[PDB]
Amino acid sequence: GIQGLLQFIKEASEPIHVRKYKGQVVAVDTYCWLHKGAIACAEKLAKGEPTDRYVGFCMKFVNMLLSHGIKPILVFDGCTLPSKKEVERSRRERRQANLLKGKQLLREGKVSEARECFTRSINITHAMAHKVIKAARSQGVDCLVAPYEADAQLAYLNKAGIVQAIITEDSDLLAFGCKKVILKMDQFGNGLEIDQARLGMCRQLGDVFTEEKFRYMCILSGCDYLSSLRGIGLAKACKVLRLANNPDIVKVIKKIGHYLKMNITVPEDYINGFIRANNTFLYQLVFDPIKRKLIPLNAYEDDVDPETLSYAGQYVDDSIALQIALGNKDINTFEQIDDYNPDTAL
DNA sequence: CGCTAGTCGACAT
DNA sequence: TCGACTAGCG
Ligand SMILES: [Mn+2]
Ligand SMILES: [Mn+2]
Ligand code: NA
Repeated sequence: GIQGLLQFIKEASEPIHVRKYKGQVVAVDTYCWLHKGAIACAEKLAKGEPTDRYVGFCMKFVNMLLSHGIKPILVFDGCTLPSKKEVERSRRERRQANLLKGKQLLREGKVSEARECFTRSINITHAMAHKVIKAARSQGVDCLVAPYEADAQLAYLNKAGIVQAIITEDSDLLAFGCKKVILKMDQFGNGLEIDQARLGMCRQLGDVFTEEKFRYMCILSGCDYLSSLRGIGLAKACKVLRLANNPDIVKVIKKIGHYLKMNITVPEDYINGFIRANNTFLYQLVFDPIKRKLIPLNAYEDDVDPETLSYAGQYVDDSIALQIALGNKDINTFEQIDDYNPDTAL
């Protein structure tokens, strides 16, 4: 996500407990519980030996929310975004490297250092995620699979009024424009809340509290979609948007050396990547739970051409998008691996 | 001070 | 995977 963003807007945060959302709906970035639950059984998972410790880990987090009168909607990552296939492969190479080197550290004798190797090789698969789906649906807990990144799907559920808060550990939710983000929640509900309107409490943030300017700031500092220019962090990027009274962000990026008084050369392909990064934060395909239709995160503006937004995900038939979101259709093989039906009893 | 890139812990015995 | 945390550099 946006590295250093949580310490950058710490004034907007407030330690809370999940009881303040009793009787309300809260969506969950379930891949954070999946990863932390897999750390306990990272050895068996890396060895291919059967294990299901992570499911019980994810369930007590769900049972904790159900004990406090909260309706959780579990959201899971779906297809890989087209602009991150090279990134996912390079991360897969590191998982295979720490796996092979981890098995060699066991051959050498050290296990305390091999433990740190197997835990960095954890690959949360869709089969592991579907195990949590069947375990949660057996407890009457709703489950949903995002068309692509769960980051965008969560941002839609919060901005549409379906949920009022989002439990996660990732800071991309703030850049996507969420209303209430709950970070660092333990097994007991002790968390740290960040609201969107409460971003004004950050003095160093300046007038970059509006969603459009704040989204531009997160991108210029570097994100999953576009690396930052060397020497451009969160503070200097925030200074650019403060010192720039120009609404056109394109001319501002070209003058990034004028606002900061630095010799910064802006390549021409960086502008295109920025536009691709902004359109991805804005128009990434999510799944409407009510209407059951593929929609962008935000409604298409009259200036953008939706035909040139393939990097934000391509459309499929709504009947296929429904089965993918229900976890019945495999993300890879597109074959029916389940037959869940929510009608016969979001 | 700000930014880069690296280290390291998470879980739970 | 994601963050917190720090030495090193402008
Ligand atoms: Mn993310
Ligand atoms: Mn994510
Ligand atoms: Na940066």
